[PDB]
Amino acid sequence: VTTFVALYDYESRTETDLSFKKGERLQIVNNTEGDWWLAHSLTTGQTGYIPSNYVAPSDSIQAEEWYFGKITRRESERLLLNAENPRGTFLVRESETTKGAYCLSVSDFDNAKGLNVKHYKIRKLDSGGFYITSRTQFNSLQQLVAYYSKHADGLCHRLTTVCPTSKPQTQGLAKDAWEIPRESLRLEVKLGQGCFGEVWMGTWNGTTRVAIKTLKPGTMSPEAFLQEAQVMKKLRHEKLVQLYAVVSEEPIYIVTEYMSKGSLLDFLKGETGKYLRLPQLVDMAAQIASGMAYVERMNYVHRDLRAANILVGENLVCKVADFGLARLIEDNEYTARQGAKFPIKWTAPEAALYGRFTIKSDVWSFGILLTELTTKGRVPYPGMVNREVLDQVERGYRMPCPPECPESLHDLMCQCWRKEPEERPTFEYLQAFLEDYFTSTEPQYQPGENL
Repeated sequence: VTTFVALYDYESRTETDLSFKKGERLQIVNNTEGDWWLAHSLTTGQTGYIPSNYVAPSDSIQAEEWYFGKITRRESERLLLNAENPRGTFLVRESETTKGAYCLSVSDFDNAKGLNVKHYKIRKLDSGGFYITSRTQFNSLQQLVAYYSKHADGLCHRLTTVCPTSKPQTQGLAKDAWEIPRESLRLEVKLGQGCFGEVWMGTWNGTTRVAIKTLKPGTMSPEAFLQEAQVMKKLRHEKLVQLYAVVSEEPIYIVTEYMSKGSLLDFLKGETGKYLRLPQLVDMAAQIASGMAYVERMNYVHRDLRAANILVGENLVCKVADFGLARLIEDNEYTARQGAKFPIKWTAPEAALYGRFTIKSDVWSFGILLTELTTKGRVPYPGMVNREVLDQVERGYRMPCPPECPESLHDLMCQCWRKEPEERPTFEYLQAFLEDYFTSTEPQYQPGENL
């Protein structure tokens, strides 16, 4: 039995889970896998299931709060660049580029370029210790961090603050929680109404903050939704809003990961969206494409990909919400791709005309989503009423480049809007294109050369 250590506080939610405080030592049977692990507290003698992402093996590198594992350069920068972080906020991660090396990523401020993140490659060969510059070497990553927390000694700045992070979501609300009683949910704040129900911020079991989506009775068969929710449950990706639980009797409640900043559409139209620079909007597009690239790999279909169905969290994290749900709506008009409730302006013609919804009609919708992104949420097809959209699009009309949108992104939109589904790009390509859209000016890693 290896001893694990608690990375964060965890407050009990059920009767069979084990609550514990950060740093508490827990016994887990060695090669355990899964999202919830049976644990015995070495400090309180209490026992129960724990979320496995809340622990790391004692005196492992994973147990250091500044060790962030396989996080990407882009996602480390997102966390480091938060405005509340002082200069010298830092994390350590694996190098995506040199097997066996690490990277020290540090927030910094330069009088010409402003707030920026510097990355230092940490190397370790048998002929020595861990090092950024060969003149100064250490027995451990822990020693390297402690040394540079006292002197920049060649670094842009002294290490000061471990990069802060929110307590991670657990995967599921509890072991074996899925179909839950309505009473376990407390709806607190109504975030809005959609055509077919409402979105709430709430609490499960008095402990856990969740989003709750409620569907008007008559919207969809509870049995059909349960069968589909089995599939959606299995879609797990950092850029997809996780599906936690369901109340399966009408009115159906859908319990999901809470996203603190609301829908992308409102975000873009609101006060924070006023000031977004193009690199920020492109990074948001890249995150959406990454979630849809996962959906594409899993041979799934979203069916209603637009800014209203993207949710925003801290540091402009964007995630795709409500994937696959629109297939189940039992309204005859909407199912015919007609009526006030159907988003014809985001809908590929083969989907509207023939009901052929595929990953490639999601690519089309993504193209339209990009216009919302670059116009601060303006409705697509500025002059047109919904009634005329499909006839114009079928005749080959496409939106011209929005005035605020660069020509290169409009070229991308036009690819998404090719008449033939199999001529449109993949989400794999869309993600890659958007991630490499801007050619950076700085070198990837600071020249450790000599510091």
